[PDB]
Amino acid sequence: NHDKQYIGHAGELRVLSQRIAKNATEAAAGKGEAFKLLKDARNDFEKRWNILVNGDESTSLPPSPEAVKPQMDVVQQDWDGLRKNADSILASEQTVLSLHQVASTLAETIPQLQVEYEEVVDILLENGAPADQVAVAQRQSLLAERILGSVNKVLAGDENSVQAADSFGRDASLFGRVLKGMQEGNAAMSISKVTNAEAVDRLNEIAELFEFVSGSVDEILETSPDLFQVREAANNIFSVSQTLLDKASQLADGFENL
Repeated sequence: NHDKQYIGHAGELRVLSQRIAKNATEAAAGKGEAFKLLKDARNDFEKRWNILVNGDESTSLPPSPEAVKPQMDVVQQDWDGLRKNADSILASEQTVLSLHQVASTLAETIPQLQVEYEEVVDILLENGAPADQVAVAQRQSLLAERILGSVNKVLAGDENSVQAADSFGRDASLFGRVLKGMQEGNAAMSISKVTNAEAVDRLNEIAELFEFVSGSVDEILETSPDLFQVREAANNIFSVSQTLLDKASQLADGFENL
């Protein structure tokens, strides 16, 4: 029978749109499995949609008549928006992955960079130093923690993700400035050079650790707006799919009416 094919394939397009929305909102959170499950769901949706519009050769299903053209006229308008913004998500797979990976790397480097600075502070207290140097080392210890929190704020896909990315970049710039002003002798902001030897060795370790932070600033700055766009596209997919569920229900009930 042929009508059963139309009705069942519309009822399955329902679940297809639902799973497309679910996989999109999962992949927006940096889960590489949903990134491919979404492609599978999108391809299945396109297959069923094409065999509902053009007709299936395997089952010899005739093309849909003109009596369903008005209904079928709207679902495509809700699929054109679902498919395209889906491709975008796919087109930004690896990029969105890179962030979610490199952030997960920073999440382990910034703490040890931070606490090490703490032990620098203590050194400058157990060896004697002006209060300015101790306070500046404390400012660095807290700037590192703010950088870590900024990385966490970037992994949300919100309007504050790009703000926290630029904040991360500028805080890392300030961190490098103060770090090399403490390691060497500069005249920028009255940055006194550290005289202690153990403190200087720990600062060398801190600089070798901050290497991986000062190199990933450009990557995060260049890739975080793409993550925000992926999150916005996922929200759009969810809304348009919730509407397309009702549209396809109306389509299937119009099929059952005939």
